Amino acid sequence: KHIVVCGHITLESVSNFLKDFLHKDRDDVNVEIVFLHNISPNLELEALFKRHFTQVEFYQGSVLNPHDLARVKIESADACLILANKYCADPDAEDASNIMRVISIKNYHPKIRIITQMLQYHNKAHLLNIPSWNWKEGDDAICLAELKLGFIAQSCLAQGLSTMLANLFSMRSFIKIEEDTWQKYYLEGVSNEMYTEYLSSAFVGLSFPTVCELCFVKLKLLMIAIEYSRILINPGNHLKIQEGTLGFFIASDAKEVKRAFFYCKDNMDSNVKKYDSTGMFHWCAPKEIEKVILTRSEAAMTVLSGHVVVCIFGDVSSALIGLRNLVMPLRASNFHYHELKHIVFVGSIEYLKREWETLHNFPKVSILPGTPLSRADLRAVNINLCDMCVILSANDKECILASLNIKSMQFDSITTGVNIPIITELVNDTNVQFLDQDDDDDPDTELYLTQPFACGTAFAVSVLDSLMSATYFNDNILTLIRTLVTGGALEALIAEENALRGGYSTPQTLANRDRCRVAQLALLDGPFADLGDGGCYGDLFCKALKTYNMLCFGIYRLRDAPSQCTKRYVITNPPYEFELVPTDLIFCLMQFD
Ligand SMILES: [Ca+2]
Repeated sequence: KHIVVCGHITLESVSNFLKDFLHKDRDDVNVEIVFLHNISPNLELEALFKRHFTQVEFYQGSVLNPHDLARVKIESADACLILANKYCADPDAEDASNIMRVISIKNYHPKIRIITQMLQYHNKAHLLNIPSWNWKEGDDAICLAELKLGFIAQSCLAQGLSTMLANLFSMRSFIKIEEDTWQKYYLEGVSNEMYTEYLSSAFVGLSFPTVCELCFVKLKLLMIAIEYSRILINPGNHLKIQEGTLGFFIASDAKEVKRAFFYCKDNMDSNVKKYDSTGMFHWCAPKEIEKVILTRSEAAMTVLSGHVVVCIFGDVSSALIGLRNLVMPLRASNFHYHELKHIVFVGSIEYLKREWETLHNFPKVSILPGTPLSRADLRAVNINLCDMCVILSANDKECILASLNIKSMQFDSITTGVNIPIITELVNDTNVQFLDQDDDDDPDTELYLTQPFACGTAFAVSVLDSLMSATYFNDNILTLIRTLVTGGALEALIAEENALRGGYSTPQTLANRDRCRVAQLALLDGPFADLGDGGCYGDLFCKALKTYNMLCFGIYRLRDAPSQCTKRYVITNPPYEFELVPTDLIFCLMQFD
């Protein structure tokens, strides 16, 4: 029993893959992980892998030559996994080559299961032309851009979200930290993973919320979503559990998840296109780029707050990031218009000009041609008043620099820029060291343990690698992440035209507005103030979905809870009796209105 892992095979990705797969593979005694890449062995730096692991085989060939597919025994492989060169300078060419891989592989034996990565969402669509590619029967494409920027978009609604998600499918061994440090409660959250299990018969006919409560109280399971088909994240009262309903769970061990299966005892306003045809996203007629370009002085004249500043490094030759993947989720029809966060891009207009083709259908987007390094540009766009600052590079030193330059900026009674929401996307793990000064840097302490990561202040693509194995073991985890992260899913129409098309709001489209959204919640003013002082997370949770159909799934705590530092870290799915603090913020899914 074996899987073939081909594509971009690097000591760096091999050892990373093997780490992922063997933490999650319950019975790793059977499986052979068979690697296949054209580059010559590296028999020295490679037989140490044949050493540390007994279930590994390397081969010389390439997936395109049918004889190699034979001498690797693809016909009998459980699945074949294609790894992409995440950092390749011509993504479209890299994506094409893996599609070619798929084709060759399916031509040989059209029933093998293929998991692959794609760089760009527009390339993902082409796999649908391959007659033997079947999403339904478990072929998967992990799209790097849609998920990278989806993670980041959600984090603008709830900081830290990106890293909370990442730890639910990165598979690691608890460190057993005993001191009463922030690291301690953080590592507790990390131990949680995401599982999927059918619901006991005893539940059928009950409402999602009642059942959710039972899982929480009786079973100590966090149930976040439901499927019969399309996934429903945290639906409301009107939604009953029928038979053969699949449940989505966060919990620290697979054993506890099983319990859930074994339970006993006005005229004109109608004429404005405000949405895409499915009523799933806010839409607007294609504004021409000029209507949206700002000058430093214009931007200065307007005050902005609660907005998203997206700093971008790149020029005409840069490969397109595919920014629609960032702005689309932030334009989901389940936000109220007034509520949408304005997005301001700061970067080369020559670059941005290119992205604009796919962005011209989203409201409240504007571009200030400038540089994330210019303090004046950053002052004009009111960086200190913003809701989140996203720092991205196109195909790290620039980003880090931008990041550092904001923190060391002064405002107004004078305020320092150390406390503004930043998320920087990194290409190299090792240099997260530079993101903040008050942390404890070590060059081989894994990314997920560094302060910046725990705090949702850094994101790397490397994190989406462990998603490879996660989706091998459980197809559904991927489709959940995707559903949550991108807003909703419609995958058919974007596949055709590569553009959201606008429509007139019919009541059935307006129904699609009724979905949950990610949000962060304060315990200062809310109807939960009382619970602030030494209350139970469980008591909160309970009142939350009881009174509001609002599911909570974590805390965002100040690491220092005497200090001025407002850095916060993620605590995923705490137990019932976890003690609240009034300065806490809570990760929740809220119902539409
Ligand atoms: Ca540091």
